[PDB]
Amino acid sequence: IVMTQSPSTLSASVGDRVTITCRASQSIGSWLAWYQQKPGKAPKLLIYKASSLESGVPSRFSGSGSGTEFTLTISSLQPEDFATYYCQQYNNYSYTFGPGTKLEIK
Amino acid sequence: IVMTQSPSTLSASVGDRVTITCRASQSIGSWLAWYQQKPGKAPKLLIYKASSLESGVPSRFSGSGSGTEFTLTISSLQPEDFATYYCQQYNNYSYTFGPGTKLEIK
Amino acid sequence: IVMTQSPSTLSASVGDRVTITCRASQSIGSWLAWYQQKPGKAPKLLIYKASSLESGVPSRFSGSGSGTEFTLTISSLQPEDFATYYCQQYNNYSYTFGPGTKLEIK
Amino acid sequence: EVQLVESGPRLVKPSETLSLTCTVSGGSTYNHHWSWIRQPPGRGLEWIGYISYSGKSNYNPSLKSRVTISLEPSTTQFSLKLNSLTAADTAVYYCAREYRDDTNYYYYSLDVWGPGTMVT
Amino acid sequence: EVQLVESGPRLVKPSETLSLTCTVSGGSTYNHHWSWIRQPPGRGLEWIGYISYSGKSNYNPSLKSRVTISLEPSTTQFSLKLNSLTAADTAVYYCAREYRDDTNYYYYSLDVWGPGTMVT
Amino acid sequence: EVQLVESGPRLVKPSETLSLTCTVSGGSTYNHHWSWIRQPPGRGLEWIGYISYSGKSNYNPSLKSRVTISLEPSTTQFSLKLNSLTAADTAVYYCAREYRDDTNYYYYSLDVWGPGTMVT
Amino acid sequence: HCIGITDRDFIEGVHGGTWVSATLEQDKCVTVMAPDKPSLDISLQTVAIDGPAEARKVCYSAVLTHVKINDKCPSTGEAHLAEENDGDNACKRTYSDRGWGNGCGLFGKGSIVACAKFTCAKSMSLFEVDQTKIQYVIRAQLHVGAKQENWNTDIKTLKFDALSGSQEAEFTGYGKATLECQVQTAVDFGNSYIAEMEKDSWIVDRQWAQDLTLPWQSGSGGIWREMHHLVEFEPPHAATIRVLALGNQEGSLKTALTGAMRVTKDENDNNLYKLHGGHVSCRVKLSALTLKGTSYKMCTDKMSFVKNPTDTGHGTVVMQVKVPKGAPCKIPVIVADDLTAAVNKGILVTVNPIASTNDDEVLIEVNPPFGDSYIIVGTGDSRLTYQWHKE
Amino acid sequence: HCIGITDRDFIEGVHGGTWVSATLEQDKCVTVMAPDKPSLDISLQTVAIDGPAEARKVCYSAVLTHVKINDKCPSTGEAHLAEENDGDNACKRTYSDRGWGNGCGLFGKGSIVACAKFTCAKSMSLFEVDQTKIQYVIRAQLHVGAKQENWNTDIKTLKFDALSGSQEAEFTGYGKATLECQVQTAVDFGNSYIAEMEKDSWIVDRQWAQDLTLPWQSGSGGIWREMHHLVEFEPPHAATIRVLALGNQEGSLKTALTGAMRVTKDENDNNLYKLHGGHVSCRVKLSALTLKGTSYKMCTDKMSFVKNPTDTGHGTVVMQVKVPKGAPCKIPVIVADDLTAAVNKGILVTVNPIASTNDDEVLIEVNPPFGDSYIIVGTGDSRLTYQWHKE
Amino acid sequence: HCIGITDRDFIEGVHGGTWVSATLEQDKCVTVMAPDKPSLDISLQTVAIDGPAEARKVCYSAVLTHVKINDKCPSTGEAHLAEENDGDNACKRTYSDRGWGNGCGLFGKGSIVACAKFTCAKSMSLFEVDQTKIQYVIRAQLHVGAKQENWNTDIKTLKFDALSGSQEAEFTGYGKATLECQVQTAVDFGNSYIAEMEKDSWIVDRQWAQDLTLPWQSGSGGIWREMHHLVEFEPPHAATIRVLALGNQEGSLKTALTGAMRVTKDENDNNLYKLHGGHVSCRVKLSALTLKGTSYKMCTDKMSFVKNPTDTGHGTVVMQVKVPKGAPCKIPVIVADDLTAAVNKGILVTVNPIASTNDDEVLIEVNPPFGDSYIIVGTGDSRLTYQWHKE
Repeated sequence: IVMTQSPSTLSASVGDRVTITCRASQSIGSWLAWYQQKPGKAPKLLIYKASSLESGVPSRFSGSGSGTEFTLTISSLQPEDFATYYCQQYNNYSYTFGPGTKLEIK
Repeated sequence: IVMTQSPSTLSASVGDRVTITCRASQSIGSWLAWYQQKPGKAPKLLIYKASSLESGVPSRFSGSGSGTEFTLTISSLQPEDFATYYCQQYNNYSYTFGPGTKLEIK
Repeated sequence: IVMTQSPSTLSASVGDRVTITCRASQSIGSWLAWYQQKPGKAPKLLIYKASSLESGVPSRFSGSGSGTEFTLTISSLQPEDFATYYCQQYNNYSYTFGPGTKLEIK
Repeated sequence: EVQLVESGPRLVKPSETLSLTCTVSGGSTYNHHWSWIRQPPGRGLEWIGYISYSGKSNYNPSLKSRVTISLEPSTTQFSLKLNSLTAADTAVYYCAREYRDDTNYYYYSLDVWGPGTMVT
Repeated sequence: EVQLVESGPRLVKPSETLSLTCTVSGGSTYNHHWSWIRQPPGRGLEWIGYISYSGKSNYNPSLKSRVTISLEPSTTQFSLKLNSLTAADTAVYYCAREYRDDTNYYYYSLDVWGPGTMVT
Repeated sequence: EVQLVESGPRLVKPSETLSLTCTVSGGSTYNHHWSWIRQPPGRGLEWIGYISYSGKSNYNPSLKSRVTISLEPSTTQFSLKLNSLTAADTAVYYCAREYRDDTNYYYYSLDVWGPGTMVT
Repeated sequence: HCIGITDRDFIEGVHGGTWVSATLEQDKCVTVMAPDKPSLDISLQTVAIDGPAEARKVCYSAVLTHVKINDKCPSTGEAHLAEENDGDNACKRTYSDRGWGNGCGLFGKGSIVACAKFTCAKSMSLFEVDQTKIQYVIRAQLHVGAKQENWNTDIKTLKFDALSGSQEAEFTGYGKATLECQVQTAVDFGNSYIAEMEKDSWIVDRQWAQDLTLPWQSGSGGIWREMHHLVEFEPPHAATIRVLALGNQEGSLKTALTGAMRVTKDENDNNLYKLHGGHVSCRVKLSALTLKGTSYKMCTDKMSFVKNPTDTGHGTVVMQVKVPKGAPCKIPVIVADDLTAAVNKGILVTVNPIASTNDDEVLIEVNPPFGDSYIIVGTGDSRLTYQWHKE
Repeated sequence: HCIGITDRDFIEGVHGGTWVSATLEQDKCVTVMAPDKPSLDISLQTVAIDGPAEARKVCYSAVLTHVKINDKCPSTGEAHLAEENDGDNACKRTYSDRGWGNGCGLFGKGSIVACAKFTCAKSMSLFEVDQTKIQYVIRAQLHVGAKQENWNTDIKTLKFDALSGSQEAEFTGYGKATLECQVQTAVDFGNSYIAEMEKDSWIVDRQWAQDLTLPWQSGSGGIWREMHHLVEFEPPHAATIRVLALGNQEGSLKTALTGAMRVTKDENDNNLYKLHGGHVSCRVKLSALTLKGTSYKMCTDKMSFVKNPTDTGHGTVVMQVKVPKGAPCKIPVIVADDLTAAVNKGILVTVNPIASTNDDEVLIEVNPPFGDSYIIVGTGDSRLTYQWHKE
Repeated sequence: HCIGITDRDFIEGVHGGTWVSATLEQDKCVTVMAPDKPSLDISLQTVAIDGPAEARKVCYSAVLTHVKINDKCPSTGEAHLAEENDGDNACKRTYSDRGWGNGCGLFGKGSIVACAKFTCAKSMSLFEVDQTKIQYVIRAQLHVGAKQENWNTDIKTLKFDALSGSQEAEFTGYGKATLECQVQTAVDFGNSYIAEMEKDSWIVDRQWAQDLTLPWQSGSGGIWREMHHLVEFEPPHAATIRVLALGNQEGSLKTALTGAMRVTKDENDNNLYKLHGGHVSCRVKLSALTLKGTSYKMCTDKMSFVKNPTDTGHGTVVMQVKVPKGAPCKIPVIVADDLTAAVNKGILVTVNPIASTNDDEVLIEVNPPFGDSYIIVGTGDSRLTYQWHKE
């Protein structure tokens, strides 16, 4: 299974509502995870099973979608939130990551 | 020790108050048990130590007597209650059962 | 370290307030214990760390002092309290007892 | 939840030996008096006998000569062995637990039974 | 508090073998799928593979030929071994736990990660 | 409920050895400093010494030459051995526990005592 | 219709003013009469509780999410989850049988911990009534008839609560009026909560609500307490535990709430709770003037139960009787042991059951003794008789 | 004897009616006088609580039956009894040291469970008082003297509760009467239970009862909660546990109940609870007529304590003083700091302590300040003086 | 200054007496006028709670002493301390990993027990109010002016409580006086405690105090319950346990107590609690005589807020308005939705806001509706208007 993400890069400011899209080559149901990664640090699990938040992820984060197309949404952007966001299917092995979406400041 | 029971057979209808008697060859104190048995099934303990109910035997069942003569009493007969009732001394070994009292429908 | 006590003997009656003094050759801080002993019986711990009561010592007993000079006080003497009282430093080894103060009746 | 199950040869020929095994589940066999009782078709209940973890046993005087009851605590099961079998031994055989508590002094006689097996 | 730490030779020469060891603390390794993931400098994340206590494993098809992942439960650690090393293998290597609960049916994918080690 | 009991030869001849044994019940001897104290008839208390589970010991300087105190944790008991006995050693011997808590920092000195045995 | 003041209900002073004393019930009207003056209609409009503080919430439907487990082999230490430090989580610590068959170097009891997010799907809210703030509104207006010039016939709305029992209004002719009143409630609110469950609201006993075996939340919010009532941790096996949420308990509560009286929530305010029963006792202070009292004959003619005596919930019994031919008259009502001696042994709650005009339906509330009794309306042969059992 | 109305106690209107205002105490009588009319005797007959709802039962004597134990060797699983699922059973789960010496293939902690049937032999019942249903009965009859033709002298019994404060009666001459009354209780029932223990019943503090370390049962029945207060499970050995019931706690409760006031249960109803104290304030509405008030001289002559001042339980002090020669007169009563200045600093509970005829014994209730004070009855040299300490 | 009785406030009988009806507020004065008689000043001096019983203590600062531990190797039995039998001790029983490395002949779970002496350093006291004992003092004296011979102008101090609502005084001219009064409190004490913390005391909700996660002690003293709130036992290692006392919780309580109203403790008694709000409704009974009522014009001239409308704590709002030129006059006050229609929808707590003389500052208390409203003082163009939001 091959994952893709759009956009490759996003420029926003604090307070902005942002949305990132993830796509799978085929149906992965709801078995999608969203990870946040900052430079020089390991990826952190933010969303699991498409729309469930890890504890204790800020409730401004949300996720949605099933089957083929998925979206991560930040209602009110914050200084911490600037980072690279990877998606990952885990419906079947081998598990596959997306190429990622960088989120930087304006 | 030899146990006897009276009557050998009893015919009654639902709602009837019934009483069965058990007798030991010698004094067995209060060490008497009452068992209910249905065809093709193992005996079930209804009364222990002459007058104590097993959990959770319906409170329409009662037992009384000490030493030599004992009685089992059903205040209001029920469809379930139709069965063979055995008494058993357990004051000393060998433990002894009575020949039983069959209770059938009218 | 050498311990001394004053007086060597005390005569009092029930209800009397009494005070016994203990002294160390050098500073032992607050590491002093008070023991009560009756004839033919093992010593009993009454006070530890200069001013803390063992459970459940009657609250008429008190202790005070730090460093060099210490005092045990019984506000209202009782029949039980007639006995020999030993002090003991335990700042450093070897642990040392005082020669004791006998408390007898008038 | 203490349960007992008896098993073994349902078909035995005369003059033989009879090996029945009662398996206990839901509890250990350290306590209580582990017992065997039988009932001929249409006839009453006959108490055969008991064994305990200690090794103390008792058998019905009419049967004592032929009857052996043994206890294996390792697997929590106890065995009935009857010799010199006849047609009067044609019976349903139940194993049961005689509940005894020597700490609080409660004695419910035979409180837990097996379904029983028909032996001919 | 479950934590993972990866260690081993940070400096490896080509054509060699690569022996990395992930140490698990705060929990046993009886459950879950113990995994390795890597990330080349400036590039994305690549899932390498997993092993389980059972011995069931899976490897990424682009790597399957060279990659071995083993599990030692005695000391609660699991190992990554890469052979035929090249410059395309120059990467940061993380070990992670894929959380799986087959009793209540909860699956958080890779929930616990190590800080990762740079391998050149 | 921690209790100590001392036992051994109540009658000893001079020049001998003296073997007393303190038995601890109600608690293990891993903690605390297990001690011996004595009192000559009509005279005061003399602290003899202690041993710990570690093996660290201390003896009163006036006695150090002759005194041995050993610890056997297997049976939770500790022993006093006095050599070169004289008439000045004619005393009541108590064993006691010096309570020490190095986690919460509480030290009650000698909190539990034995009844003591008269040695002549 | 409104019921006229009797002579003893008012008192006129040589100097000063005149005072009327009246007990106002809901859905009933009292009128003050004066010679060549429009009659003054006074009625209890409503008795209400406005925005009672929330004391407790009781969860009857709980949902579990984010179930996580951690485990450790014997003698390796205590197993922990971060979720142990979060109040919205239900957690249990225990030990499972570990050994070689499940990844441990030695047989024994291994630490296992399990947490799950607790969210209450459906809860019952319990409200506390501030008795010093129970409100009541009294309506007063001159009786609208043929138009009279210079007579004000505006409706006057007087708002009270328990603390503010003295309010003021003004009428023409009658002049300035000072009303000093008090509320007597029909149920003891000191022993009660107002319980809200979905659409509905009841008056419930406090102790009953407190003794509920369900998770609860404080009035100042916070975490849900005693979550275990709706959260089950099954015995552990190997390195897992089954964590289940119990079933919805809506049925239990609703079943128990049948033996409890409802309370109406307002239609256009929709924050008020309006009580059905209660008395409001008033002293009306007017300047000195002449009032006209009305005498009342006792009802003699045959009456009938428009609505038969029925239980009200709070110990009392309500009936409605029609007075076809008796004219205006007071309805004689007693509650006795038998029909012969007929000595009253019950409490008449209703203040003066009087039918203004013929063919008028009148509410009568009564508190009968415990056991068997006879509710007797009227006297003589055409008297109404209704047997009753109270327990 | 009954005590006559004073002029200010009644008021006659130019038109309308006349109103009497009176505070009725138990065991005391108030009379309304009118020229060439039989006097009207009004008295507070009783104040009662009728069938209070049961809020809680508290067990102080518990008996255990049907003790059963189950056990399992280490690593064989959890031991269970069916009795674990029965609410009338007290159960404990724990672990005992098992090994070779007691039938197990390996040393370790073996699961052991024990249940026993819990039956409460003796319990204390706690009752909640519905304050809106506290009843009171007022007796009113013309003063029986020499027989007068056409005068009705029948006793009139008026039944009230807190909700029904307006009741009606009729007398000849005086005419129709409307009584509007209110109860003031002597103790706060909002903070109290009525506690029944065997034969006896007290008024107890709610919090005291709630804080009792004893098993309890809800008002809606069910299982006994916190049975552990009276059930002890000793540490397990091998495959048994000793299960003991604790001793009867009757002594503790009875000891604690001494510092609590009793309440009398009715003799022939035997469901009523009749209160000893309390005031009933009434406005009596009659049609306009002339009443005759009585003036009262203050008692001057030497009095005596028929019964010395004694504590009543609820903060007040009761005394009985005899008036031998003073005639009819009001008893002056104050409570001061000293006998010199004699400035009153206490609260006189009793409404108008008046002795009708000579050699009459009068009850006087007073609320003294905290600390030391002097109860002073009468004035001048023959004044009664009684020291008092309150805390 | 005192405010004069209006005609309707008093009523004089043809025979009998005259009755005055008045609602007394704190810090306000009511005067009864009579032709060629000194005016009679009556004022509510105080409303107090005297020595409320202690219901509960809640510890917020706890200190641990005498920490002791005992331990046993696996299969050697249960470890015990004597301190387990002492109520002033907090104890925990558990098991630690034992083996060869710490003095045990076999690996496994070894019994370890730890006790520590619990002493509460700082606690909050909760007091229960006996509502039947809430006291109030009424001051009554003839208006001091130029000295008149044979006129007594002594101050009369009348002490009441809820139970003793009828007290007596005497004045010259006016004669004997019987005051029959009742207290209406501003907060519901049935739902409340008086909470004492160091120097200060508040009125708090009962349920809030009950739901506190802190150790507590019963009203009858005894042991501290639920000590675990302030006592932490860390996991055991080898044969020890760390026992720590939690931090002082003073900050939490004080933070929570901001949203709670204070109560003043008396200056020279220093056991009384004096309430700020409340009404005392009185019927004053005098012998028949003529009183002089006063009429009141409504304030027309421009007023001003001496103190702007501010929250009082218990749902009401207090303001103070100055009347510079209006003379003596009643202040018109309503609370509406808007400034146009201006239909009153709030409750006026204050009884007759009247300014005696010019340049006089008057307190006005009002209960606005929930949401947005306008407090309107006066009428016409110079009317005071103040917006308000309640929630």
